[PDB]
Amino acid sequence: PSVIVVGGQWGDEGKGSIVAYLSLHDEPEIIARGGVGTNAGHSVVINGKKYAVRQIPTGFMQTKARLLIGAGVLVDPEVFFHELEQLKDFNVKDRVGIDYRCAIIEEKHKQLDRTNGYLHGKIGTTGSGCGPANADRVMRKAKQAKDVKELEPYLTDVAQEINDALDEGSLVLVEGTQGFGLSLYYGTYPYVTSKDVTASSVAADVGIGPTRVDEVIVVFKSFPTRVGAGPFPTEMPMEEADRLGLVEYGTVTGRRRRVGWFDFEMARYSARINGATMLAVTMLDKYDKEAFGVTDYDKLPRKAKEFIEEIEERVGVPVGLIKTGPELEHIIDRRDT
Amino acid sequence: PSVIVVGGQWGDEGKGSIVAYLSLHDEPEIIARGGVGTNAGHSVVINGKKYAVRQIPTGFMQTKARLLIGAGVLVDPEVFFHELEQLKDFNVKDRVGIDYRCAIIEEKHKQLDRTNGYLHGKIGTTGSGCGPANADRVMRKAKQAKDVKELEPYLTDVAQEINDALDEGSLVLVEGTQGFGLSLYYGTYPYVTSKDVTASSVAADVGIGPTRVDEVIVVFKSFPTRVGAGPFPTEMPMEEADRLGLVEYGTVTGRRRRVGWFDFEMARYSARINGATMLAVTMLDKYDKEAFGVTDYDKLPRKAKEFIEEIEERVGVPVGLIKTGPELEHIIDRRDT
Ligand SMILES: Nc1nc2c(ncn2[C@@H]2O[C@H](COP(=O)(O)OP(=O)(O)OP(=O)(O)O)[C@@H](O)[C@H]2O)c(=O)[nH]1
Ligand SMILES: Nc1nc2c(ncn2[C@@H]2O[C@H](COP(=O)(O)OP(=O)(O)OP(=O)(O)O)[C@@H](O)[C@H]2O)c(=O)[nH]1
Ligand SMILES: O=c1[nH]cnc2c1ncn2[C@@H]1O[C@H](COP(=O)(O)O)[C@@H](O)[C@H]1O
Ligand SMILES: O=c1[nH]cnc2c1ncn2[C@@H]1O[C@H](COP(=O)(O)O)[C@@H](O)[C@H]1O
Ligand SMILES: O=CN(O)CC(=O)O
Ligand SMILES: O=CN(O)CC(=O)O
Ligand SMILES: [Mg+2]
Ligand SMILES: [Mg+2]
Repeated sequence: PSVIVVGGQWGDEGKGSIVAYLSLHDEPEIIARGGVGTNAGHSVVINGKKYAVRQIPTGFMQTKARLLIGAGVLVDPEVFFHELEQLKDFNVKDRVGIDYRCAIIEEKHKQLDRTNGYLHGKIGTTGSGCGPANADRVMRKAKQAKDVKELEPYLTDVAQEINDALDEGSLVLVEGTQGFGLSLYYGTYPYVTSKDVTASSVAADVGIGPTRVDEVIVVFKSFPTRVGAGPFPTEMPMEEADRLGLVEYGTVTGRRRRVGWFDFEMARYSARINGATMLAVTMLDKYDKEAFGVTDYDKLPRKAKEFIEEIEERVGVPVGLIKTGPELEHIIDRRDT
Repeated sequence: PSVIVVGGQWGDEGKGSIVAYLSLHDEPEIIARGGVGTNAGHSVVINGKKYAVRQIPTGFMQTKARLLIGAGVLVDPEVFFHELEQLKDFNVKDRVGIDYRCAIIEEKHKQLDRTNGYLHGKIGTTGSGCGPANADRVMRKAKQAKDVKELEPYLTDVAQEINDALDEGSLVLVEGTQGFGLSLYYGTYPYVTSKDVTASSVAADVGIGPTRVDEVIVVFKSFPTRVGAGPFPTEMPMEEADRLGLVEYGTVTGRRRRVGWFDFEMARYSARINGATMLAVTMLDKYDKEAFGVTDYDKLPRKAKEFIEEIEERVGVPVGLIKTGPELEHIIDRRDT
């Protein structure tokens, strides 16, 4: 089958941790990244050890899953190589593949992203250079992965590989970056990322026609977060975030998250435009601590269950995945309901 | 259901003429149009009168239908108002709706697109300003349709309208621009347009999840064409294009189209990444003159049928629409197979 994982809020909803579980649990042949580039920080906890990737998909754990990066994604050579080293224990380097049509993040781009009054001060961007690079790509002057000789051993056709796999019945897992709220089209412009992030865009990033997409999982966290500036309707004061212990720092910039309550009307909208078939809710332990570690649905505390059900009815999409903690095992899998 | 129409070559495959037929024939409630923007020239012949639109979707013909422009599309106010005027007898002004999140083409964009040595001289672009506009949008500096007061009476939520329609069971027809060969990701970079053009991107442009897309029509012409520079594998000398009477001029720029022989390998690739369910072939009358006007498959000349069948086997997708001339009636509809 086909599964696409996207964010339903402003990113950082726990997409990495979910692609993580699905990789190990469902054993996909191919696990691919779509999204923008390296502006994303996806974290996963593996038996007490927290990892964080930006370029390589969050599934390296699967020593038997081909790891791919779609043509629509930006590639930062420095970051890609650092993560080859950072994940050597998983033999990532032998299982990885960069589409030869990917655009390249150069140091001129990182610079611009890090210095300019508008992207750095006002928006304010990540500094990954993803913004200015796509601008160069739109202007068709940026270079492609084909033109970087240090990347030649890893060059491939991700679009072909993925489609070739789908023909033989193999399972393909696709990872998107950010969340619906950061969509260049449907997000809170101009406080967004440099590209649409919805499931349709992610499919185009890896090279999959919309008809070939079987499942679309949209990830939500119990308390939505925003890094950087921009409107946040259900935003809470920072004093409350502490009290409820909702303090988190960026995985790339290291800046505080801005925390808020679950926006249901936004959730319904985000889920529907994505064409969500299944919802996934994370950090339920942060909504109610008594739900920590729980792996069966009906052993959830009651205050936790009325949250999942309130979501399921005000969004109109079943929740088939509930994460109850940082660890892999901290997950409820209601794929049979 | 849902049908998305996209190009399989380098644009100008007759997408307009096909969205045309489908609008009148199948009577869709909505007829959104994706693509990049106004850089597209879509022509249709209505009972001897040839029309050409850039902003308003082909399908204005259908007076019962709602005409929409997805948020992912660029909007040129001048062109939009000119085409409201160019098409009054169809009363487009009342049935049209622009997504309030569309980015705006300003004259600063147009000038740079027409003058700059790289975009104008090497590529060379259309001059619609779609390139620089998207660059300004990626940089999140562009204006949105909400911010243009002259556009307020036509502002709407295309994503909502389309999805609301798909819930009532209504038919939604979606029009894309260009062709696969001009895709920013998978086309002939840098000789491409400023955005991915495949069906998944087109779906994201209007606000439709990949799971909500029922049918994907990829349009091919008997002899592929290229406007502007860039690689063209099966390109013929211009002497042969006149010899075969294959001379066509740009709908927008009036530039003469480079002509070539049917590229079968590029068609299978283009069709497959698009996730094509159905093929549509136009200008069969240009491949064999004896096929002109034929509206039934049974009566096509032999040389005509071995072309359609050679396509069907070397591309691996059934051809359910065969256009045999400029007029609406000049069509073979094998959608029942
Ligand atoms: N307490 C708790 N933490 C979780 C749970 N699920 C995931 N996390 C952690 O929450 C953190 C936030 O997620 P991110 O690191 O931003 O990963 P992401 O959602 O892929 O981020 P983006 O790529 O920017 O979209 C991660 O470090 C996870 O380890 C959970 O159920 N409970
Ligand atoms: N002779 C003949 N002409 C056709 C046929 N189908 C379409 N045409 C004409 O061919 C021309 C070329 O198409 P375009 O005007 O570029 O429309 P398009 O394919 O939507 O162009 P793009 O928007 O750039 O993708 C149109 O003016 C049509 O009127 C056909 O079957 N036979
Ligand atoms: O993965 C991420 N998680 C949360 N926000 C992000 C992430 N990546 C980019 N953003 C936001 O997107 C905007 C611009 O980022 P950029 O253009 O990708 O560099 C800023 O508001 C960032 O905070
Ligand atoms: O609709 C069209 N038909 C054929 N080629 C197009 C069309 N629109 C843009 N192009 C091509 O796309 C390139 C750049 O156009 P732009 O989208 O205006 O920047 C040039 O090669 C153009 O000829
Ligand atoms: O995931 C990325 N962030 O949360 C922003 C940052 O790294 O600062
Ligand atoms: O369809 C548009 N073109 O063929 C380019 C032009 O109009 O010049
Ligand atoms: Mg993150
Ligand atoms: Mg055209």
